[PDB]
Amino acid sequence: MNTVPFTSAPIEVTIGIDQYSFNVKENQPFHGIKDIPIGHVHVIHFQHADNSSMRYGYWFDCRMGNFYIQYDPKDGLYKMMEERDGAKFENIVHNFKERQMMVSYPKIDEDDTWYNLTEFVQMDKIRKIVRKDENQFSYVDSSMTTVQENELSDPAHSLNYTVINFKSREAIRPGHEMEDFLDKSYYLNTVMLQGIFKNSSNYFGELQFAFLNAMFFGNYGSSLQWHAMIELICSSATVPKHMLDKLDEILYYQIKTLPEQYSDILLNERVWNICLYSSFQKNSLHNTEKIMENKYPELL
Amino acid sequence: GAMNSSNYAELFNNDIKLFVDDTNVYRVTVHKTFEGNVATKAINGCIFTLNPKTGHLFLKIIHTSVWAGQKRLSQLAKWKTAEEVSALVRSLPKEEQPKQIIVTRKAMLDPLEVHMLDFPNIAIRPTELRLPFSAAMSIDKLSDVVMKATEPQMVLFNIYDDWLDRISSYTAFSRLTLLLRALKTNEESAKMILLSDPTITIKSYHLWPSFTDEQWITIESQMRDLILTEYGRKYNV
Repeated sequence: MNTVPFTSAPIEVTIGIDQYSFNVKENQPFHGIKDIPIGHVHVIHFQHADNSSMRYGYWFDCRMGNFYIQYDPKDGLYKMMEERDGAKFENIVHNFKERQMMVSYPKIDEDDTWYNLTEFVQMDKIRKIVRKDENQFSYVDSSMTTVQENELSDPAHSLNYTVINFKSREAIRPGHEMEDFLDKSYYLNTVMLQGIFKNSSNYFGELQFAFLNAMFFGNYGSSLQWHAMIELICSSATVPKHMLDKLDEILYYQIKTLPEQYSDILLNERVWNICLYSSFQKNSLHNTEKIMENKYPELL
Repeated sequence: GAMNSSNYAELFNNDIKLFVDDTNVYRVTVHKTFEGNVATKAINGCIFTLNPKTGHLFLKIIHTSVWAGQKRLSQLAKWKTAEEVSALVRSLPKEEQPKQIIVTRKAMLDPLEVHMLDFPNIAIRPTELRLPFSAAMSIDKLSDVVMKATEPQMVLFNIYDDWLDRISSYTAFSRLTLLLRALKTNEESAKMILLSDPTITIKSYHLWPSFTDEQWITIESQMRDLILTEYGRKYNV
């Protein structure tokens, strides 16, 4: 069980950790989150009381270092930082617990939600999408744009997701124009799985990381990227059985976790109707289809 | 973007552009089988590719053999259209390739777009106009060459004959579409109108009668009256 201490809480902010969140009042004595389960990535995110715009946040893995939050009054935000002084860090942490100024990561033992949402997400891959290699953790916010968005301005702040484009040379072999556009198995399995992602787990990892960024920060291009990756699978006739079964599990827990009040912007009607009802894999997402119908039959 | 009445004169500027119409690409007769079931028989079709400024028509004949052993032929027809258009573009010298291709049916955008990925600076556009290019097989000379073909074949026509010697592209296109519109609403009358006078002939190298300027006015007025009449009959106005 790991700890992420906070130096102070100078401004009224709603703090989130994973799918949990807490309201913290201006100069409320809040000093960290304890009992964070080792073994998964995590994300700690923020939404100031005054600016309900720009949600922001840090992906991290506690095995990679000791991290803490400190409000910066110049830049006006809660910053994640690393303490290299291991001794000095257990000291801050043990004394904040003694004073009991820290919330417990509130995990129900029956609950596999966070695991299910992060099963394939690996900190090493997050840092390739969010290049900032002097930090071991990764900042994302509501407004950051993706590499594909930028092609149609600042690349230092980009989400370097894998670019998927159904009407590109990459996607379409010469002489197989009609075949490859109606059946994306080539693009999926040769170009993306074997070529770029190397295996299905890195594929699902990005898929999952994109969903989580859409959900936690309303990052619009992450949403676009999650839909793309779902659609490419669902629009391929030939997909390993193990991928189809895992995908049904992945989408299930993502649909399950989405705030009900947000289904309108975060869920692309065209993609979901195509995947669940028209695509080659209509019959392969039984749990994702049952849960979608019982929760968002309007969208369909 | 989409082509409509607002930007209509753009068709006559000096940017090379082509219309593509696929309505006569996949043509069937529907008949009954011995057991009483319905079956189709395909006949030859054509892609109607036309430069509206110059009158040049690239009539690509689609031989029934193309369909042999294929499923989802109506879907396949859009892709075959787009294959053949793309090959036409490629066969053209660079300075002859169109800057734009305007498809008369939106369902052609994705096939052509995919087939054209090698020409990213050729813009593929839909249109809102309700153009009558489907009646292209009502022009006796085009329908004849299509129905006689025994292999895939490309045939070059100027669809304006020699009009541009005497009238603009704008006016030449408005005549063409008026002619075809009438041929489409009522072919029998439309064709009656064009041939009634045996003394006005079609040159061997032309599609339409060699009307004088004054006769074209009477023809265009006769075609306009035809179209308006058929409208009241359709809708009871």
